[PDB]
Amino acid sequence: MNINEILKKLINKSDLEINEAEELAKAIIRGEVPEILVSAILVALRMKGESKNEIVGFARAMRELAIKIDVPNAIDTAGTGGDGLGTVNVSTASAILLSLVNPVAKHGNRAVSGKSGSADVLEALGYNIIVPPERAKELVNKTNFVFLFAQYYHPAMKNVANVRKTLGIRTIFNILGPLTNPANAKYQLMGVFSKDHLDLLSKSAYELDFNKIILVYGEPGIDEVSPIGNTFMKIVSKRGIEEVKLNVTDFGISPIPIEKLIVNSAEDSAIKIVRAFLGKDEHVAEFIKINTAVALFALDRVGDFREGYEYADHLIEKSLDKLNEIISMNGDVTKLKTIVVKSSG
Amino acid sequence: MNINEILKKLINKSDLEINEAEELAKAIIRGEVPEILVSAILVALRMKGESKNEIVGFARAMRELAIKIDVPNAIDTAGGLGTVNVSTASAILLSLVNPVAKHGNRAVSGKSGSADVLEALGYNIIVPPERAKELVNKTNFVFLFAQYYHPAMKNVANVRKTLGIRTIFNILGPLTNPANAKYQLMGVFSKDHLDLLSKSAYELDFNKIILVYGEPGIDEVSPIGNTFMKIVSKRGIEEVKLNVTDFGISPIPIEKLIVNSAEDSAIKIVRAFLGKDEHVAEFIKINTAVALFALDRVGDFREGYEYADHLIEKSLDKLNEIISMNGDVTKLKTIVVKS
Repeated sequence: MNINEILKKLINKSDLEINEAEELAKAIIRGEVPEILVSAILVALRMKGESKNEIVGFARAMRELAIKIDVPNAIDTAGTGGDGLGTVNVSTASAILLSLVNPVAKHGNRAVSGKSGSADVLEALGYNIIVPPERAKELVNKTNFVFLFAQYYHPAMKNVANVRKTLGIRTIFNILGPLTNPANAKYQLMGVFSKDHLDLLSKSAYELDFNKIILVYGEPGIDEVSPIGNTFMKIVSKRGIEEVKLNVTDFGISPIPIEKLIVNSAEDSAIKIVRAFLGKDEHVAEFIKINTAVALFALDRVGDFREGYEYADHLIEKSLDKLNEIISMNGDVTKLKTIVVKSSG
Repeated sequence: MNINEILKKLINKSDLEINEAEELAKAIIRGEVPEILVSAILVALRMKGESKNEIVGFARAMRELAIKIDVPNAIDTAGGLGTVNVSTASAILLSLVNPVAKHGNRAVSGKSGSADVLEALGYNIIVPPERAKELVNKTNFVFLFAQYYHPAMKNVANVRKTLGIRTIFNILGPLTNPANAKYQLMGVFSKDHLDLLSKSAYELDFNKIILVYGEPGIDEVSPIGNTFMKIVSKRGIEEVKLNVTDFGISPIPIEKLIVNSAEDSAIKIVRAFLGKDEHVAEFIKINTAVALFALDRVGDFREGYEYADHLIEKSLDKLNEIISMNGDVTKLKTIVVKS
């Protein structure tokens, strides 16, 4: 493991071996590499185009250094994110419904793009986003939900923060987020921002020891189930990767108006999610439904995508109360109540 | 000028416009860009593959920020198989019939650098810019130690050393002569550079600059076989191929041109001047021949070769006048001693 040799290899557009990539990431995350070289390597990786072995190597390096809690039966709804449309944080809302039927270990962070990270939307809801591992295990047991803040559960990652921020461009670390859940959740709905990443990440995921992880790419170009058109999907399990194409209509809905699903801040996301839970926003509620339906299919709790949607319908009607119990046990309900009062409670 | 927007553009493999690259280069050289971002930018440029505009832009940036003197009428020559540095010797011959503003640095590669050879010869390679033009006026020759005439490059040194790889800055040296010499003979290390650097040179305002790539891989005129060349002027770019045999000579065995020390390179050049090393003398003449064509002092390479033979017979004395005015002639006399 010699950083200069690795950089030369990358400059020459040669893919790294898994062990090679793992060792590289470890050194980087542990802060053993000069910032100048970390920057060069991240830029080189992206321009070469990261490979399956590199994603796998980096993913394992992060997991190895992460703080862990035990909940493999949990499901997560993390997505890679991406520089595109600023849609309402549906993965946070979907996570609330899911907690009604399965333990949820939500892995998230804050965002640079204004305030669009799941951590930001939950904080706006009144959730206390910093949960020490002992209490985290407690919360999931009592409410089937817990938020695992990346900046807290991946402490070594602060060693790459300055470079990542200064760079100001997406790198390999941005697509590894959902692959490094601190609770080691074996079930997951992972959103991706492109058709190629769909292929790259599913093959990477196949070697990452999941029970069932479904990756999706929403059509306009979203890392969520498409509200307007088709959703390209890949269902990976211990037996392979299933290709699945899908349209919003296969849920039983009519194309959802993108304008009604757009937000410009964490609180607007919070307000919209609550409005849907209150039955005041049919479109946002439908967006939550389709995303949750696929998540249920991942849990094998529904044999069909429309059955998932239908079941997700029962769930949303009991979601605000669930959100209320979640926040009260780990957060400030006063805030939640003002947000409720914000979109007419 | 937005650095982040520039980076995103390179990351997407889109070439920059000339003005864009020039402002980017200026900011970097001025040290106004965080090292993390300078590193990112150099790597992105390298992997995308630098374009003509990016070369032009960066070269104009270094020119603007360099310590300058003005001898546009002067000519500069080319410059690691370890072959003797004939571009330095050639610079000496040329100074007999035209002002020479030799731009160079020390080599990393064990003293093959023009600055190393000049030093071993007795020349004081560190020339203050004020004294620079006076030396050219009085002796028709002056060496411009790059490292000192491009002081602002200190602002990219740490990134360059830490990266350890070749970047856009490694091919700009000959396009940044501090004396603004309009005539130049510059070697490239690959045929792909011939095409790109010539198109870049075409827009760098030279009267006449000839780019050469010599077999088996040298940034000079080939002494063993072919030399792929491009002649750039206000009138366009001409493709020209040439074989050492055209100069009317037999291919020189490269083994007889390889040196492994600055002093050894100095000794071989002097022996050539003294008529004691015909193979080296030949290597010097064929290079001097193309430069002579660049100045339009001859109308053909053979003529340039024949002309160069007259010049070499007078180069030891010329070297002595040059050094006596800037350097130590006792060291030159030490080197002369048969050797």
